Amino acid sequence: LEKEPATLIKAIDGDTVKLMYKGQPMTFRLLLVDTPEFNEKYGPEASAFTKKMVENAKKIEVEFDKGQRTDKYGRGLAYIYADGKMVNEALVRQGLAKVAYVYKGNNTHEQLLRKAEAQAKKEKLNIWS
Ligand SMILES: Cc1cn([C@H]2C[C@H](OP(=O)(O)O)[C@@H](COP(=O)(O)O)O2)c(=O)[nH]c1=O
Ligand SMILES: [Ca+2]
Repeated sequence: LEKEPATLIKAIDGDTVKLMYKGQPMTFRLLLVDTPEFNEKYGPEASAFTKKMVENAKKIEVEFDKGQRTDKYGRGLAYIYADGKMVNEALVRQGLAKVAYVYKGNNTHEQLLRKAEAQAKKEKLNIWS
């Protein structure tokens, strides 16, 4: 997998963000995770967490996996990095997202994220508390 440049347009919620990618505005849905909706327990904290990570970054990158790059709603499906740190993994490590939506051929970082989830759960962080 390869990291590509993007720039932040706007934070949206815990697991979606609007980025400019190859010059075009696109909503990105983070692969392999599920954050609570804003209206649910931990939803504001997830949204806040992702917002801070992407707004504070000097460099945002997008990494597509091997499979589908857009979902049925036209959202980009990617791993998102903020100054070299993966947002997807960070949310899971903090107990602000569950590993989820693991579909064959877009699951390169699955074991990495499951390892983060285990550690979040062992710590009883946030959704695991
Ligand atoms: C993460 C992800 C979501 N989706 C679709 C499946 C779910 O469809 P349904 O909307 O039909 O439930 C939805 C969940 O996204 P949200 O968690 O953003 O709601 O997005 C994918 O098709 N591939 C993916 O990799
Ligand atoms: Ca969600």
